[PDB]
Order: sequence, then structure tokens, then C-alpha cells
Amino acid sequence: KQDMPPVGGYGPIDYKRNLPRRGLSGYSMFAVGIGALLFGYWSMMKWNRERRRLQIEDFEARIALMP
Amino acid sequence: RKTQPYDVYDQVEFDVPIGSRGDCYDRYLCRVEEMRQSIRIISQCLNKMPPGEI
Repeated sequence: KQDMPPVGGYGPIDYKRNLPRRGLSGYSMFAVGIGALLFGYWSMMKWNRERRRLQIEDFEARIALMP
Repeated sequence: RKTQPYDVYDQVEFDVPIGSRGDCYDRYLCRVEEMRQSIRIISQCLNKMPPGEI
């Protein structure tokens, strides 16, 4: 008279299938990308242009000597 | 399993997954899907066991 099945206490667990979490898609991407990339080239032309100014100063000390 | 009997096996309910096209990726997906359907036939089996002999 000592046998298994309980009178109660059950679930069940699902048979389902779901993890579609979105996700920042669909014109949200391709907009943060271009907005990041244009910040890069804007951070250029303030350094590459400025290094071009110090470049001429480096040639300047050459030319003021050599006679 | 549901065109012939074995046992007391008629008394469970479940569906038999099918494939659409005829390749490996859609005979792969039976094996993923049958494992979800085998959980249903286990959870339906814990409720039904009669005490008795073996």
C-alpha cells in the first residue's frame, strides 16, 4: 500500500518556444551608426588640419637656419 | 504510434511534427520538436498510473 502517485501538486512545464526580444531594429539601427561615424570625421579636420599647422612650424626652424 | 497501438498508449494526446521541404534542416527540426512533445507525454503519464501489480 506504499505506492507512488501524489494526490496533487503539479505544474506542468510548457512545451512553448519564445524569446523574440526586439531589440532596437528598423531605422533605429543605420541611424546610430551614421550618427557615430559622422562624429568621427568631425573629430577629424580639427586634428589633421591642426597637425598641418605645426608641420609648417617644423619646416620653419629648418629654413630660418641654413645660410 | 497512432495508426497502431502498443499498450495503454492510446490514452495520451500529442501531435506528430511534419516537415515542409525535403532537406536535412527540416528533418533536423523534427528532432528539436519531438523533444518538446515528449515532455507532454511524460507530464500526461505521471497523473494516470494506477496502483496495482507489476
